[PDB]
Formats: sequence, structure tokens, C-alpha cells
Amino acid sequence: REDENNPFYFRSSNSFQTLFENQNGRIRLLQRFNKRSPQLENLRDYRIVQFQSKPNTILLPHHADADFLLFVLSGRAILTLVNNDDRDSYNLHPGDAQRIPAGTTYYLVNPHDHQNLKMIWLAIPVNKPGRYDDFFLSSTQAQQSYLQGFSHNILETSFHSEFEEINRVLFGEEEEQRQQEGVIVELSKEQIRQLSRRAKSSSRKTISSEDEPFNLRSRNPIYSNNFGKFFEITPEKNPQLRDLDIFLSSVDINEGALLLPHFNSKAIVILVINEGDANIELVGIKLEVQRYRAELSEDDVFVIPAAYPFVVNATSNLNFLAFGINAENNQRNFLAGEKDNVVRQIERQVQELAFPGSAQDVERLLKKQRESYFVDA
Amino acid sequence: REDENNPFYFRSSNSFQTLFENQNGRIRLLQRFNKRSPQLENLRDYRIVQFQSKPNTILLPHHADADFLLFVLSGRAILTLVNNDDRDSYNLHPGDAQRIPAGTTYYLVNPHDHQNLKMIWLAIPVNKPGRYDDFFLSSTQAQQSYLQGFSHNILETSFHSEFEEINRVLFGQEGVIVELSKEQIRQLSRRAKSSSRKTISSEDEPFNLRSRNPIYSNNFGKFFEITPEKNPQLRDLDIFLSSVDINEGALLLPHFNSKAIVILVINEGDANIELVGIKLEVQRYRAELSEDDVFVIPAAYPFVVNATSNLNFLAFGINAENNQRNFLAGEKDNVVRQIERQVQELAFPGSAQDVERLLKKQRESYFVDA
Amino acid sequence: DENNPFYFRSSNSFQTLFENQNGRIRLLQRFNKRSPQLENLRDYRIVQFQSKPNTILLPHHADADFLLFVLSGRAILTLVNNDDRDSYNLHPGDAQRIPAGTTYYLVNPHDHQNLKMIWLAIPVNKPGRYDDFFLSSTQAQQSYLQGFSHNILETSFHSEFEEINRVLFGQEGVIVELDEPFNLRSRNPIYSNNFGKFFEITPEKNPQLRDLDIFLSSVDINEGALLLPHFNSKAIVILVINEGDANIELVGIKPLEVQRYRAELSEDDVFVIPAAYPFVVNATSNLNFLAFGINAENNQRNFLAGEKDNVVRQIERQVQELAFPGSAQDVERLLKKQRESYFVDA
Repeated sequence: REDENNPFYFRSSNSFQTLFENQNGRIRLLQRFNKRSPQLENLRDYRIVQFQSKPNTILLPHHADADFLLFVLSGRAILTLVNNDDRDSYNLHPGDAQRIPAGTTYYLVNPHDHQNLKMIWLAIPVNKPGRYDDFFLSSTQAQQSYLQGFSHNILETSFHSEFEEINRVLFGEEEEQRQQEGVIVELSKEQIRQLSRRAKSSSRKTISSEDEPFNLRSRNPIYSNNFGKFFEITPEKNPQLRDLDIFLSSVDINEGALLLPHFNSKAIVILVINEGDANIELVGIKLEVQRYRAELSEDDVFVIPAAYPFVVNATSNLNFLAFGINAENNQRNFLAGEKDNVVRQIERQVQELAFPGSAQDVERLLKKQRESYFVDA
Repeated sequence: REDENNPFYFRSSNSFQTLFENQNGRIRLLQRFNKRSPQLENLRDYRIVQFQSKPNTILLPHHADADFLLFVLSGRAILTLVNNDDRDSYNLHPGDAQRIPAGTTYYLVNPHDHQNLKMIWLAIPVNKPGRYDDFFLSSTQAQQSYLQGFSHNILETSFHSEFEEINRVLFGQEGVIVELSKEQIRQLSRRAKSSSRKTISSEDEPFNLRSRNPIYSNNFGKFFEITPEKNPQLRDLDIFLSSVDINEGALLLPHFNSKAIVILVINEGDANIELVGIKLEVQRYRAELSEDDVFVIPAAYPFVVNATSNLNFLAFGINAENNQRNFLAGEKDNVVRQIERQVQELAFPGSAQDVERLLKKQRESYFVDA
Repeated sequence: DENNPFYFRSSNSFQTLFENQNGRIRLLQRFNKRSPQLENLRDYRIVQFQSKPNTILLPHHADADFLLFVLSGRAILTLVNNDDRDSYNLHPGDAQRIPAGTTYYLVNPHDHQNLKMIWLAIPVNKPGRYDDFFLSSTQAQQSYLQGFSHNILETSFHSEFEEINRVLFGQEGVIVELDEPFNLRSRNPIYSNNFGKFFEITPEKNPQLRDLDIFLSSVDINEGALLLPHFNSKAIVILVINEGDANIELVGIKPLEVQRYRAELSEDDVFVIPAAYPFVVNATSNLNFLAFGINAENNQRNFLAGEKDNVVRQIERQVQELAFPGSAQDVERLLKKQRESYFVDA
């Protein structure tokens, strides 16, 4: 079972509906994990969102029908969350994760003058499982302000103004030239040079922060050697992550290397390729062993059900982000290698029954791979 | 999307199914939220029940496979929860709320001699999402005791008696809501505990929403609300309760709840509601509301309430924990005003001065003179 | 019978997962596909496990959280983690939880006397449906490791496929012929008389159970006696008959019409009582059933006859004379004729 016929593989060229596109940027939405394959029913409440904007741009003020968990892959972002009585600005860098609670009004700036901003947001809708909506305050040539949803009368009395003034100042649909083109607009260094001022960054101490942004590489990867690096922040360590019962991981795999076969005890992992190419082999039980395989590339998404063993083989320098749903107390069990090899953790005698070989034949074999987590392919 | 084609509008005249009814009172169950419209799939575990009783009446003893959050719209009530090893009676007044764990045997008295008892109970069924059953102990005519569910042999071995005795004494009044004398009523109202400022955080006793200052208040309206952070019962249901008053010819400014799904039910008066959804195409949903009418405001959808006559509504806020209420006009809690000047310039066709001048014209907050 | 959506008879209700000379593993049918009235039990599945003396279930794991309970016999449950390990000596009555996706193997270190167990399953990837992953390699199944190609297997193991295949790939079946677990009856029961005993461990008492919001109860009913009519306030109970047999009458609510659900239960039988649904258990021989309390936190047990926990006897006199046709006097006169509690003779 491979490509297309593989329910866990989500080739990017045919798995994304774009919510909005412009010459200034683009927001894409991965299709529903369960509409795709009913086998991923417990991921019905989640959605993957890809975001990218050009230098000097800003995603206009809006709020969504869902709770988001942002992650910066590359570039710098300036996230400002506007509440009803004040405001909070965060300067995000690659590796940064920040939580935007459901229904929170915000805008996002890419302050880099010669570079793009690339992100991956995890959406968790509140009203209808798996589906949400963006409400934009602004009125652009691309979409109406949601305030246009109330009648002139209410707007007039609500704002204590004649509708002519309300329309002129906030909507301006009578002269599109005074309107912005879409939800993502370009800026001049001048403008940007202003918004950036006043903004909190992440730092060693925020890994434990209740509301500030935290970086995945603020600590030593849990696994690291000549072939790859595996960084991960768990619910136990971060309060935002604990609220969602999710873990985050960023892992690098060198060209020609593979992340040993292994499985997660309880976490359903959503993995998306950020860069590179790789071959992933997943194992299910039709007790006939079922082989699910695919060739992954940039922007592809692949999900690994809990307890399903898998392997990532890098055909070029690779890097992927990973969301561990139902992460609480998860245990990663490697099937090969020295460290965390659940296999070679069984009692000699039991190993003898489990396999044709024997006490020594088994262990002798399980001792041939001297490396751990990442090995050379 | 006008009232009828509006999936979030529930006109009482055609949205409730009567469970029981006689000259003494009426219990109504509102149609399932999601089977009305798939857009409210996340309310499937919830159901609204309306309870009306005449002066000097009693809802006979019974339990249900559903958690119940009671709320007294008007009138007075004596609620007594009968546990397996004791009994607790409660004197409920208007604005009082109380959680009734699922499967708790109880009976409800209307102690007044001239005023009706009106209540709205939020039900959260335990066995099947959105559907539950009432198990009445009494053996009236409108229904048999669920005790008659066991065969004669069992009933006899159980109570240690001849079936004729058990049958004549327990299995043999009319309906589940019967009338009674004023003397019988005083005999049942003497031990009822009332709510009080030191019960707001009670884990099992009734708390009054209005026994505290409202969060928003002025010449045109009063907005009362108790959250999960303040009350442990609400925290268990992750719900917030709000009671708001609006003077005729006034409205509750456009605003949206960040994460709460609101179940709005009209107590008295009338009002026009405008809810706005998306699909980016803006969808308009409006309606004219009256007593007993229900309307749900999905989380994050902006809405406005325009009272056509002295109004008061009750609202259950689902997924209440940390909900943030954002207004779009008015001085206080106006999220639009928190947007940086530069971004207001970008986001709107007008300048920064234009937006700020416009955003400051409405000098009041929350409620304004329509 | 067979028309009582709450009755599950070990005969046409289960489905053998594995079966061989050394034991059997049956997986109960889905509560919800069975009857739409048991939707809130869709995440749960019952598994009946049996193993003859001196046998062992080879290493494996499932994408499901388990709650084991020893109906009879002894077993040595060993959990193998990614860098540690710890075995538990299970005795009848002992309860133990196996976190989802944990690799483990179970043994029967006794002769003659077998291993009889019931497991509560809570699947992780898709409600009510899980899969077992066996590391071992036998004629019954391939090791899941065979899911990886030769090249990949060669690299991971740093060895020519020739050997990983000779030492790991190619016995008979999955049952070859060879925090801390808590015992239910290790403490005094809650109800105790001459006709039976009622043992129960609630979530508020055990942290493992608190995790699952589940209570465990083991009750005994001397033949002739019966568990007095009663209903759990909020818990949905799944009872399984261990020894003996008995009759059960469960009353539901269709004017409101009383619905009746009754059945004759035997060994390995399973029956579910919806929360708040009144019922009675009548032992037609020495009886002992196991019960899983779902949605357990703060559950209240209300009896309808007897001296203790009699919710009916807790209703105010006036209201009683109002609820029933008899007088306030003839009602208490009646309600007081049973000096027994929980269990009474028949």
C-alpha cells in the first residue's frame, strides 16, 4: 500500500485547499484527516495549516473559530494578540512555538526585508469538529469586514455615528482604491520598523512559561549523534502544551541516514516535512502485518497512529516538525540500537521463545547495531 | 437567513416536545441542537428543558440519566434532593441555579399561592448523548412506577410482603405534577436552605447569579455572570451562567465570545438578534425573539441584541473556561481600540485618526440607547 | 433474552482473537454497534483471556489501554519498557493497568490451575477498535518487524538480512507452552451479610482507577439470595459473570412506558446496566460477578428496598402519601418490613 492508496500519506500538491492567496503570501489548509481515511477518526478535531508571506508583510487583524498552536519554520515573525483591554506582542524565531487561544483577535508581521516567513499552525476548532472560520475585521477588496454583517441601523447606533462616516472610515467598498487588496499586505521598512518595537522573545526560561513563546532547541535534543538530531518538548515541561496534551518535536536527519524503526506508546503523531526528501515505512496489522509506505517531500504530511512502528530514511538533508497528539506520558520504543531498544529489554528466556533463535543468537544480533536512534544508511 | 431559515433560531411555538402536561404544570424538552442543524454538532450532549408549575404544586419524586443545571427564571421553588442516606431541601429564588448530579432522586415544589414557577434546566444526558429518560417513582395514572419494572416474585422477596400489599400500597393520583394544600406546603418548606453570598462557591448548594454586582451596568442594562473560576459546580460542567437585562429601546453592543458557545433563552420581553457568521463571505442570521425562545451564538461569532421591550434573557455558556468577551464599539472592552494605530491604518480604508475618531464617538459601554 | 440489547452471552457475543492448545483470547462485540443505546460505551471493549498451566503469551503490545483483572489463578505479568522492566505477581482479585502501547508478556507459573482473566480495553486510534502487535515470529503470525523492507532491516540491525531472518523470523501460537497492581478483596467490602458480600474500589481511592474514571466491584450472592433492586446514579456498569449463574431484571423507560429487560446469565456472560437504570441480580446458584464502573467519579448507589441506602425511605412522609396510592402510614408500614440490606434471601 503506497502513495494515494496510503491513507496516512498526504502529498502536498493534492491535500491542501488554499484559504487565501496573494502575491504577498498564502494560507493553506490540509484536508480533514478523517474525511480522507476514516481510520484517523481521533484526529477529526485537528487541522494542519501552512502559512507563508513575503518580506515586509502583515496578515491583517482577525480571529478564528479555533485554537491555534503556531510554529516558525523559517524567517522571523511578530505576533500581536489583541485582547479587549490590552495587547501582547511576541517576536518569534525559527523553532518558536506559541499558542493563540480560540477566538483571540490578532495580526502577524514578517519584519524581514529580504526573506520570507514560513509557519505551520495546528488548528483545533471549537464549534464543529475539524472545521473553523476566520473573521477578518478589516474590509479589503478580497473580503468584507464582519461588521458589515450588522445592519446600517445597528452600526449607526452601535457606533453613534451616521453610516456614511462608518462606511467611509472602516469599509470603503464604494472606492476600492482606498481598500487594501487582501488579508496580507505589503509594507515599507518605515512602517515595519515601528510594529516590531515592544515584543517579548523566547529564552531558556520560557520553556516553562505559561503564556510566552518557547523554543524547541532551548535544550539539548533528547537524541543526538553524527547522523541526526531529535528535539522535543512535552506536556510535562510546557504549560501551553499541557493544556492541549500535545508534544512538539523538530528533528534533523542527514542525507543518507535514517531514524531507527520505533513506535510511540500512546501518541498519534502528525509529521510534516519542512525540508528535504525521505522514505517512510509504517507498519499496521490488517494478524497480517500491513506495510504502508511513501516518498515524502517538502510540505507533505504523514500521520503515524499510536503504537504503529515506523522509520524515516533521509534521501537528502531532512527536517520535519511533529505534533504528538495525546502526548501525556508517551514512551518512545526503539526496535534497533543500544539505547531504548525495547526489544533487547526482554528476558533472555522470553527472547528464546519469541524467536526461532536462542538466548545468544538473539542478543548477538541485537548487539550488532552499536549506534542509537540515528544510524548510517 | 431570517427567523425560520436561521439554524440558530428556536421559536418555542415549534421547537419543543412536551414531556408531560396537565392543569398543574408543563415540562418541555427542546429539540436536539444538532439534528436541527449540523453546524451545532458540539452541543449534541446538551438539551434545554423548560419547567412551568402552578402555585401550590409538586413535581413527584423521580431521577433521570442526565446531569441537570437548574435555573429559576421567576417564581419561588423548594427543591429537595433525596440521597441514599439523607435528604436536603433548598429554597430557590429567581436567579438561583443549582447542579443536580445525574441519577439523583428529587421532587420540586412551587410554594406560592399566586405566582407561577418558571425554570430552565440544562440537561447533559449520561447514557446517550442528548437523550435521557425520567424514572418516576410514583404510581400515578399518567405513568407507572419504574418499580413495576420488576416481576411480582422479585418485588415480594425484595420488600418482604405479599404482592397484594405492595400493589395496593405502591402501584394501586393524576400526572407527575399534582396539587396540594397550603398546610402540606408549609410542612415541606420549613427546612429549605436558601442561597447567600457565602454559597457562590458552594460545591453542592444553590448560588444566585444576581446576588453579586453585574460585570457591566448602566442606565440601559445590567449584565450578570458567574464563571467556572468562581463556582465549583460550573467548573465541573465547564459552563458560565449569565443573566442580562436590557431596557426597551436599548441594545447589547456587537461583540463575540472567544471560546464559549452560548445557549441564549428569552425570559421576558422581546428583542431582535443579529448574528454574523462566515462563508470570505459574510453570512447574516437574524430573528425576532419572544418568551421561551432559544438562540445559540456559536463561539467567536459576533452578535448584537436589540430589546424591543423591557428584556431579560438567560444564557448558558458552554466551553466557558477562560472565555473572553470582546466588544466592537463602546469605550470599555472594545477590542478594535486595542489594535495599534499603524495597523488600524493598514486594516481600514480610513487613516489612523479616522478610525480613532470614529471609535471614540460612542462614549458609553456594553449597553447603549437604541 | 437475545432481544435484550444489554445481554451479551459468551456463545454468540464474542469473537475468538486467537485460539490454541494453551489458551484462548476472545474480544467482546462492540457495545454500540450492538445497541445504539450504549453509545457512551463505544470507546470500551471487553476481552476474555484464558491460559492453561505453565504457558505464556509472547511479547507484543496494542494501541489500546488495558485494565486487567484476575478472575482466577495466578499470573506473572511483566512490563518491558524502553530501558527498564518490572514484573508483577498477579493473584485472583488483583487489578492492574497496562498503559497503551506498552510491550508485555504474561505467564502462568502454576500447574493444573489455570489463568482466567477479563480485560477492559480502551483503543487509542479509532474508538472501539484496536490491534495487537506481536514481536515474536510464528506460524500463526509474522513479526511486525517484517513490515520493514530488507534494506531497512539490514541497516537498522547492521546485519545481512540472511541473519535477522534466521534468528527472528522463519513456534505455534501466541500462547506457547513454556502504579502497583492492587487487589480488590484485599480490603473489607462495603456491604456484608449472610447472603453475599459487595467489594468495590472507587476512583477517589485508587490513582490508577482515577486515571480512567472507573470503579471496580466484585460481588458474591449466595444461591437463593439476590442483590436488592437499586441503580447507580451516574456510573454505567458492565458486569461479567465469573462463577455460577443468576437472573437479572433491568428496568428502562420507553404516556411513559416502563420497559423490562431480563436474562439468564452463566459463566463468561456479560451484561450492561445503563447509568440510573434500576436493576436486580438474583442468584440461581453460587454467584460471583465482576463489574466495571464507567463514568465513576462520585457515583451514588441507591437501593429501593431494605434498611440501608434506601433512597425511597428517605422521601418525606407527605410526599410519599402523595407519590403512592396508599397512606403515609401504610407506606412506611410496608417500607419497614424488610430488615435486611443489599442482600436478602429468597
